[PDB]
Amino acid sequence: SLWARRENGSVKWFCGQPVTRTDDDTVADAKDGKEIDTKHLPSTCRDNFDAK
Amino acid sequence: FTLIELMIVIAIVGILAAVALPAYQDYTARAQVSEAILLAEGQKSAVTEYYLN
Repeated sequence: SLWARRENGSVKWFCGQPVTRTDDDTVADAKDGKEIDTKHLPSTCRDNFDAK
Repeated sequence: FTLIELMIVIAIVGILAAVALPAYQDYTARAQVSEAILLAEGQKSAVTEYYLN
């Protein structure tokens, strides 16, 4: 998943394992078992649900 | 009285195997190690990328 965050006037994007959006400024691990394994993800797509 | 050609030639092939024994035994080991090396490599990729990233 790719998700963004309000920077206020702009946003910043993240890339990582599947996530769900909770509120307009918060997402969480779409923990379920179908996430692409960390070993297969680029160094640029290792973001965690709470990355800021 | 006679039969020594069969006796010596069976005993030269016997000693030939004994001389060919250590040659095949390090050529052999040296061959089994050359693979440990191939199995070790090809994993350089993962390690290299992990480090550079």
